[PDB]
Amino acid sequence: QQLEEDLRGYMSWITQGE
Amino acid sequence: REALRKEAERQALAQLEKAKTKPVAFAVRTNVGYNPSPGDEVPVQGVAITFEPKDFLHIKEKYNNDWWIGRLVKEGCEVGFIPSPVKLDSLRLLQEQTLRQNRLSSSKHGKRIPFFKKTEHVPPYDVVPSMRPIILVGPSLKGYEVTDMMQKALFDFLKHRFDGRISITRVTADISLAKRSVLNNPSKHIIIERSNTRSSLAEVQSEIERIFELARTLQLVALDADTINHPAQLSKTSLAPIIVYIKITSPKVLQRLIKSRGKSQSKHLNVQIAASEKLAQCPPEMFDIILDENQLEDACEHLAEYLEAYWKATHPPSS
Repeated sequence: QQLEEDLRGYMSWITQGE
Repeated sequence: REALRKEAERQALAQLEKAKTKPVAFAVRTNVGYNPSPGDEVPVQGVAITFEPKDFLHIKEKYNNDWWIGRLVKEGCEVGFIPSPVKLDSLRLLQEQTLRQNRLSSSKHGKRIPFFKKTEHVPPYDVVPSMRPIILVGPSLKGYEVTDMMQKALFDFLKHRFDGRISITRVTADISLAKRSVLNNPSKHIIIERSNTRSSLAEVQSEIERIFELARTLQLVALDADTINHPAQLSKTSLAPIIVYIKITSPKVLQRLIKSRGKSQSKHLNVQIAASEKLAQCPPEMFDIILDENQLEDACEHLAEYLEAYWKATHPPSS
């Protein structure tokens, strides 16, 4: 469950850096 | 006798008042601590600043050969008298002589300087930018997409969040070369070798000057320094950065993020994982702030809070 949440949060963070 | 000295103490207290509102002339980071005492002949009795090694001082003026006027860079701290390097040296010397005086002849010799050992002299103060430049490290290596994008998101956030109070600039020289001892005597450090260095020391020196100048009016300064992936790269410079560590605690998460970028990034998985591990091995005190939050908004809020506290420490209301 933490992996999944980390992935979702960090993937969003990456997109915002586009 | 004691009326002349009540008077010249009134001149000094007047100068101290006036210094509250002067601009910061320059800043230092100390290499020594100082505990004042009455015999130090402070120009106003009881108003010397106490400090520890590695503290930051903002200097308003050099009052005389023995004393500066300034403040510790800390909330609630006001201007006071700070001993000049000359004064610190004279007090240090008196402290060694007084030690010898108080020594017990039952004492034996000290542990010897081992023969031929070369030591660089460390001055009591190093001049540092008046605002510590903010440098981001992690989650992995710069120049790859996971790190570059995550870092970009944070500086984009800072640009708006501290608009009117911040400068964000790209550094064009490899600032890890800016070792205090090398910049202070460049001709003493000429090494003939084969290396992949991309910056000249002249270029590095221009960049350091540019950074100091950005900080002189006490705006926040953030640097996109692409050569800096680890705080040890700057610890022997006189930049005194605020090191912000973006920390992905789980390397399994980092691996999946790198893979999300596609084969052209994940073919470099190993180098990026190794860099992330190195940061995670670092004693935490080599970072000023650790952002281990998995949401951008949350990491941002934490960094902004830190930077608001740093703003308060650098901009007292009496300024």
